[PDB]
Amino acid sequence: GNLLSAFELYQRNVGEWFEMCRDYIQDGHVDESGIFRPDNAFYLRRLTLKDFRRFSLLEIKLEEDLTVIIGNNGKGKTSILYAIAKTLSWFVANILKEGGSGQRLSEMTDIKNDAEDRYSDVSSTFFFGKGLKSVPIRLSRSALGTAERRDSEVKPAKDLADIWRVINEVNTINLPTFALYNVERSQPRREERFDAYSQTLGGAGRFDHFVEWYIYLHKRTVSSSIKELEQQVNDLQRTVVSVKSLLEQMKFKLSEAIERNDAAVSSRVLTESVQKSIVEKAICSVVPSISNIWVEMITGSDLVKVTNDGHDVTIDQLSDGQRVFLSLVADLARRMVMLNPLLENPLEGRGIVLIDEIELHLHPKWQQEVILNLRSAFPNIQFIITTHSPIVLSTIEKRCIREFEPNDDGDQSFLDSPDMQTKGSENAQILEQVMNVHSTPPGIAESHWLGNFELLLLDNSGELDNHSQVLYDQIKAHFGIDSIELKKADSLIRINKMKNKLNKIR
Amino acid sequence: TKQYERKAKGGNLLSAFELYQRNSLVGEWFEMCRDYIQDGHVDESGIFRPDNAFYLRRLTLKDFRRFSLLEIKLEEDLTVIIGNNGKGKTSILYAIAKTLSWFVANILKEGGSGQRLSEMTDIKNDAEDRYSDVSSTFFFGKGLKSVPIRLSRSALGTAERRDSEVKPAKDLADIWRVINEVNTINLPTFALYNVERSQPFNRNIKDNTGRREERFDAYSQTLGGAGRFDHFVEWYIYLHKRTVSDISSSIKELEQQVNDLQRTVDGGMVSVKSLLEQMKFKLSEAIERNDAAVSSRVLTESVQKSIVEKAICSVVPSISNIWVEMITGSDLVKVTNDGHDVTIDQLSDGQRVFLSLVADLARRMVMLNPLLENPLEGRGIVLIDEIELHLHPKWQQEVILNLRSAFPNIQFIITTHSPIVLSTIEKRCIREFEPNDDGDQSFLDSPDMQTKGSENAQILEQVMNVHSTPPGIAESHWLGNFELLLLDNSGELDNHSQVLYDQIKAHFGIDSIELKKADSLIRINKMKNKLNKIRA
Amino acid sequence: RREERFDAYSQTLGGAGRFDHFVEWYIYLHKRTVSDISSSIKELEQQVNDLQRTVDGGMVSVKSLLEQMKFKLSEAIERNDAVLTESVQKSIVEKAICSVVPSIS
Amino acid sequence: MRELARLERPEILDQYIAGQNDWMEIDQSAVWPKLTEMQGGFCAYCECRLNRCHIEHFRPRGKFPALTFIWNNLFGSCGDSRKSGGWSRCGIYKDNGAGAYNADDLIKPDEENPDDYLLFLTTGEVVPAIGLTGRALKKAQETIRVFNLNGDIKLFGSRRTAVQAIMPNVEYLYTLLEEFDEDDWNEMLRDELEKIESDEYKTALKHAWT
Ligand SMILES: Nc1ncnc2c1ncn2[C@@H]1O[C@H](COP(=O)(O)OP(=O)(O)O)[C@@H](O)[C@H]1O
Ligand SMILES: [Zn+2]
Repeated sequence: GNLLSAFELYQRNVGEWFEMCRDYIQDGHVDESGIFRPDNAFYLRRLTLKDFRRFSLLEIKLEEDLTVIIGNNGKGKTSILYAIAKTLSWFVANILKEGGSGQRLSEMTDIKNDAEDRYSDVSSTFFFGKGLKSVPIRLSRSALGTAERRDSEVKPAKDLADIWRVINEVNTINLPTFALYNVERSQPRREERFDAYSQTLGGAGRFDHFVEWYIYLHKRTVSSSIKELEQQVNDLQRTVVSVKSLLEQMKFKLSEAIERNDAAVSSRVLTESVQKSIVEKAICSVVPSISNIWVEMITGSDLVKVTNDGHDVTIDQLSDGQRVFLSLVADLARRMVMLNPLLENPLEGRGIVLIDEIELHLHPKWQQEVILNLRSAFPNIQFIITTHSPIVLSTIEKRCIREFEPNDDGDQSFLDSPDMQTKGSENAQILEQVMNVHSTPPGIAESHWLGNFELLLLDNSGELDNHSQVLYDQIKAHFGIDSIELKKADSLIRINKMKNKLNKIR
Repeated sequence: TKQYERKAKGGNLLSAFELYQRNSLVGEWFEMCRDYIQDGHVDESGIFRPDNAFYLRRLTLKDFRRFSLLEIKLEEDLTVIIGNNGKGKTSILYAIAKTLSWFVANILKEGGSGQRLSEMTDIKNDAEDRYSDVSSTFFFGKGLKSVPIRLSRSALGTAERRDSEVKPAKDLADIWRVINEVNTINLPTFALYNVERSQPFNRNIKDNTGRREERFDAYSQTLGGAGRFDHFVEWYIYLHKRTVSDISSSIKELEQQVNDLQRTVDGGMVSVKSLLEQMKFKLSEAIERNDAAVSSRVLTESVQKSIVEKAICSVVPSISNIWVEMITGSDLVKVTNDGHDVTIDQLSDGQRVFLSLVADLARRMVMLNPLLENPLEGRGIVLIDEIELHLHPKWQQEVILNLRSAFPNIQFIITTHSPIVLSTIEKRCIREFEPNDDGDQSFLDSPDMQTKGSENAQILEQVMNVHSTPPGIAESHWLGNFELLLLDNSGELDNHSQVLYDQIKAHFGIDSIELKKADSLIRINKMKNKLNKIRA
Repeated sequence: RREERFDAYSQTLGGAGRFDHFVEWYIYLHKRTVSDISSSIKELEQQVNDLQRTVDGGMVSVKSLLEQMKFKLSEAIERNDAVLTESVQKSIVEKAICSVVPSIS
Repeated sequence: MRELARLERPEILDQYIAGQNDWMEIDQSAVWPKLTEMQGGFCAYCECRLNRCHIEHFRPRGKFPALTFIWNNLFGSCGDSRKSGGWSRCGIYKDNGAGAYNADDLIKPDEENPDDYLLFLTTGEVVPAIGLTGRALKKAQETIRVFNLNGDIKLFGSRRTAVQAIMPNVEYLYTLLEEFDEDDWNEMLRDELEKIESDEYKTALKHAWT
């Protein structure tokens, strides 16, 4: 079942080959959990970076569902996402237009500064079912002022994107979603299906765009044959003062019906009411502590309201963290609905979504919840995310985690999983075992007092001498009578007293 | 008068200054004012400490935004505001910044106006009195224990207007301005760093009009929220060019050119007289600038450069060196980041944002404190929103310590939601912000638990009300359930307890903390039972 | 705020007027008038009455629409029953404009 | 760190000779079972559970080519040089991280008892034992520095966690000194110390119990 061969036969000639291509893309099944699963999944399998920014050579194997990249500042987590996004730009460009050009590596910044061979390579391998097990793409750039230029190799991306484009032109199909949400998400004509690809790989997830869009959809969906509608409009026109508002509404409905009728097969779309419902469900399912979202006009101004932790509040009552996250989910849902019109649940569509610093502006409370329901709401999306949060990591399986060693001088060949299981683990353990940070701040003297106290007790055969008493009093004074530190000190005294008594009973 | 003389001799700064202004013993009163501002001592740690400290003591908000009444006491050194509701935390910083605008305006210009409260956004919507007040009290040594300032605004059409009361702030700022005019003094730094500081860096940097060299450019956009990292880059490149160049060589060259041109005019070439006059003007200007620079008692460009470089490298952990490279007729600032030489535009967002904050702050301090051996030991008030923005946990554990060590006399007022940051700060410095459904709150409380030197897990639970394990994961409850099963079956592993034990072992692993705790529970309960049998 | 009474003095002697402020204020008035259910009930009652007359006049094609509107009316009545100053203000201004401006009805 | 009982020399070390042969040539699966007998699947220096592991020359092969196929010089260390990653304690750190050291002033755990030099505080640190001066202090201080027995956060964190987990059981046993008679209590302490042969970080757990 080779898809490229089937498509080549289709192009040269014919109905049989078309149907084979269409079935390869569209066929799927509903699993035991009631979730639609494409028979031919699409995901990024492998990424290799050669002399790219800090990396002399880096190889990464990605999970089909969720990969979380962790490490210190300046380890290249953002660089990795950038590399992937530029590759994905070639698919998007060619879905939109034959021979469309994606993005390219910078000759100023993207070549490693001390690369002897003054060029950079980003090599990606994609998987699309057993018919197309390997789709290799390479983006290359030679440094500025080099005589010899290295060519990018993008034809496989173009070939695959051509299949999506051409088959869609004849008969509407579901399309993959590609989106990047970077840290800039936090910064303060009609609609058509392929607007879902507009600014998808930079500029997506902006709160203001959501609010505007949402109010717009509300106004349209407040308050069906064309001939019947034409007849109703004609009857209402003949009656026309009190029915004038109804006539205008019906004329709008007629125009919309004609437009839908006139609109091309490729640009087939769900009703605005359905779109609204799906986005609302997505938001309520994913976003911590939001159970409902709706538009009110009863003040006299258009206000988006939410039920947050059981209280109905204006969306401006949300924290910036919650707003930014709401914006991300809303934007993603909107694109999925536009690109997957033929699915019962359009959020079960295919795609690759990149998120930088998912915890951005989130209080610890909400960090504990954000990845619980992302995968539930978007089951067939490959998520590639970066985080600094041990709280986030406590909710994720170790297989999904790729960690940079703390002393990585940019040479190491593979990113690997942590040795300890993170999901369900204590944050203190994740800090030490996965993030290489002490649970207590080493730079604070008081952090060493219990250690010092223990040493003093052991030096004086377990008896509380003048020096040990002074330090004990300092611990008590500083941490308090009910402190865990004082309890530990008390415990040490008790144990050492008892040990010494035993020693005397020789 | 005799009363002013007595108060002035008693150490009252305002009385001393009033006597100075009237008589303009004029020299004596001037010296008293100048000594009040400039006197200080070096402590046992080798840090300069002003005898008369300047900091914000108290802030009160009345019918401001969501607050009917809010009172905050601030620490002299460090105050950290914590809470979910970040839109209220930010309102507090905004209120302070507007008040600080009044000092800045009046240091720059006599009768300068600071920022005012808005009738539309700053007044609480359900305020019965239909006005808002922001009241601040500052301290300036024992001579001036209270400098009260009130910013006020009434709604439109109210029967009585509410005017701001700013005269004390203006009077104090006037002392700084006037005394500085006569004899250079050190001046206080005021700055606000919002979440806006995280912006993309525009590389292409503007030609030197020479505003950036002026001392009071340190007050430009200082309370705007982003700082001006672009201004730093311009200023730093300027400093570099001056260090590489000789100073007064242009004057010497200009002196030589004016002398040569004078000889030509004396030789009968009257056509070049216009050019001579222009060049004489240029020479006079150069000398005056040199003299003004000399008169402004400013540090050498070499020294300024060194101070800032040291500051940046000390505070920003990934940066070991910063320098200007002269290539392609275009000056580039380079850094050694994690052992590798990169441009500023190649830095990670976290590194760049933090670099920008420290660089900006250091630049301003160097410009405003020319008379200190270490200009970073100057006075001032700095506001920082979300200090942990973009920082890895390892950096969060050092950020406050580094800042406080580099800027020992600055009053920092900061917001955070990081337990790791809180683990480095004393509970006295912490103010908790838990508002009602209306957003209103009356006082801000210190936490009950000591945070400094505490484990982050404890801070999470006891201060931030977050569990150590994620409650929405089943595996998070297995050890608790295991313990309960052990206690239910008189401490013996029954079929159910054994299954769960095996699940814990299978999921977390043989060397997991969780399994070790389970093993511990088994051992202790077995021993308890043995004791019970011996007793029976 | 456009609905604040003293907004009437905003740029009043600036020479242009603030026609933009009018439009915003008028849309505001409209939204508030639509939102109150009794006027909506009265309007819906009037629409139902007009549609019932059309059905009684032999136009069987609008019967489906009448049933929908009757349902909407019943729902509105069921939701809690209650004169808006905003409705009167709107009407006054509309009349003024139509009376003074000859081409506008 | 445990005192290790070295006993028998394996047969494969007879064949290979220093100078001619290299450590790349010799098979490593031949050597392991005797070290696993010696150590008990636990690291020589830190007492981790071994899974990623390598044969460690106590005096290194570069500086000391005489002691290349000698049974006294070999030890089972944690960490794996072959894998693309940074390991920061024991065998790997002794070479790369620690850098400059005198080999003579280190605890060789087959020859010497560690217990007289090292102490394990229940707060998690390893320190010199109470009352060391001059040369014995220098060995204790350098064993700690060169094997990075505090400076690795993974090790320090793992060791503290383990000891802190048993400190309820320690306090509870020593209370029952009073009411039990000596034969009951000494049997109990024997029984608890029986368990910790099979446990990770056994010397640290020993100092907590005794
Ligand atoms: N061309 C380059 N040559 C060398 N190092 C580079 C280059 N471009 C960026 N870097 C380095 O890459 C790191 C930034 O990677 P980035 O993805 O921004 O980090 P993070 O993982 O914190 O997001 C820094 O250490 C920076 O010095
Ligand atoms: Zn080891």
